[PDB]
Amino acid sequence: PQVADLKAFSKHIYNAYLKNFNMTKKKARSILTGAPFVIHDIETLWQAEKGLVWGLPPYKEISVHVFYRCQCTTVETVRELTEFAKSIPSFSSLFLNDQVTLLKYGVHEAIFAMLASIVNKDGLLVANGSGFVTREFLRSLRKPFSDIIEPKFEFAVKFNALELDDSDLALFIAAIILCGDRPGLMNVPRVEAIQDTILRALEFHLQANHPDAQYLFPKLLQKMADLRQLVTEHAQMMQRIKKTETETSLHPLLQEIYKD
Ligand SMILES: CCCCCCCN(CCc1ccc(O[C@@](C)(CC)C(=O)O)cc1)C(=O)Nc1ccc(F)cc1F
Ligand SMILES: CCCCCCCO[C@@H]1O[C@H](CO)C(O)C(O)C1O
Repeated sequence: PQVADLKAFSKHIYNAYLKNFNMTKKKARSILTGAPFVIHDIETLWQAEKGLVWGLPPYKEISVHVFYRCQCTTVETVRELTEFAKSIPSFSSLFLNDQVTLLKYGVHEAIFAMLASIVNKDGLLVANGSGFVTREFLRSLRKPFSDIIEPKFEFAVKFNALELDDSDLALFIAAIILCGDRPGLMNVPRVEAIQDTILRALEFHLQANHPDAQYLFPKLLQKMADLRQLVTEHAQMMQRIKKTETETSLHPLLQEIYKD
């Protein structure tokens, strides 16, 4: 009945996910278990840069160059998240303006959620798996660039402890985007209703895919809550970069998200 009709709904979201995201956690963990060129310093960064692994703003500095790469990566993940969102029927039913409102306020949360998929205790994949940047190298970046990405690792390791597969993620992400709590959201009841359908689908999907997993569901709800905080602290550091990092330019689409 309920538990039957939702299976469908869940598989459909999983297909949108497989169809749209550049990198699946399956593909990610694989590469991270088994190779990618390791970037742990300037030498290897310049190396990776040239041809080793790899249209950015004019060079300016090491730490900033990385910041720019982060931007390029984020912009690309925002494009996927958008396509993924549109691949969910109920999401497209919404007026174009509300769709943009959900993406505007939910993508970073989604992005940091998925970041966990390509991240292990020591670093993270880059360039479609082609390379691996060390966590220690990021930490060495001149501040404030060295602070921004570190909290994400902390988040990611705990998150990865839940051992979620791509099918769980598709639903988890969907839940994040379809959140009726977003500012200026127009058809709040509609969004809320879709979110609920997603959460119920998620739970049923979890007791199936993770039989013996104790408190998985409510734990995921807390993670959503955490991502909300993670993004908030991220936005704060971002305002500090816009204030003090006068020379560092910001991608237009990213400024639109961070303006209000
Ligand atoms: C050696 C090259 C190093 C490359 C490092 C790239 C690290 N980085 C960006 C994290 C980040 C950093 C800053 C960030 O801040 C900005 C301002 C900039 C994008 C934003 O909030 O939009 C947002 C997000 C990622 O790998 N991101 C990433 C990739 C796939 C995915 F599914 C989810 C992800 F978060
Ligand atoms: C590509 C989908 C994700 C887009 C995220 C960025 C959206 O920015 C917002 O665009 C709205 C509609 O145009 C406004 O009117 C704003 O004021 C604004 O900041």
